[PDB]
Amino acid sequence: TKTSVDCTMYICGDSTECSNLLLQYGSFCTQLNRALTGIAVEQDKNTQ
Amino acid sequence: DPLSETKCTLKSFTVEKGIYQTSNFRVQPTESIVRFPNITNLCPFGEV
Amino acid sequence: DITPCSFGGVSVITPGTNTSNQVAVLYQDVNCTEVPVAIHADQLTPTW
Ligand SMILES: *[C@@H]1O[C@H](CO)[C@@H](O)[C@H](O)[C@H]1NC(C)=O
Ligand SMILES: *[C@@H]1O[C@H](CO)[C@@H](O)[C@H](O)[C@H]1NC(C)=O
Ligand SMILES: *[C@@H]1O[C@H](CO)[C@@H](O)[C@H](O)[C@H]1NC(C)=O
Repeated sequence: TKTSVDCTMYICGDSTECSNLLLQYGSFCTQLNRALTGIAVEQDKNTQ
Repeated sequence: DPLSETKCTLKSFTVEKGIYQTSNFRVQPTESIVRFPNITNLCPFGEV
Repeated sequence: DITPCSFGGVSVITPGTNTSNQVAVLYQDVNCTEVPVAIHADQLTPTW
């Protein structure tokens, strides 16, 4: 199964103030997105 | 516009053919609602 | 009952910048009638 994760919703959610200082941790979510995108693309290459 | 958001994510001024995942979207709230009990009185805590 | 406001990821379909600048926008897991009714400006304009 191919899954995607929204970092902002999972960590903070509907708290607006939480999201603001979450950016101070850097580009952590960007790495997570790229890793999951790589997994999802490979799943279609397997079936091919 | 959507094209420019792709450039910023890719950190480049040119975009190769394909499909890219840029951001997430959320439905903004309509307004605010406060529901509180309807009893109304004065609390006798000043007597303490 | 409580149901969270609709959300999801946003993806942009584009050919090469050399070929053209036209793009297409895909709202992942969003029913087309549930897209916010943006007349002029009412969302955060994520990939308008
Ligand atoms: C509060 O709501 C109840 C309904 O459960 C009603 O009987 C009562 O009259 C209300 N009182 C006020 C002050 O609104
Ligand atoms: C208690 O008395 C003082 C004056 O001595 C008054 O300012 C204060 O409001 C009183 N507290 C009450 C009525 O809860
Ligand atoms: C999408 O549009 C509306 C929203 O509920 C509904 O009437 C329709 O059946 C929906 N269709 C699908 C496939 O979600």
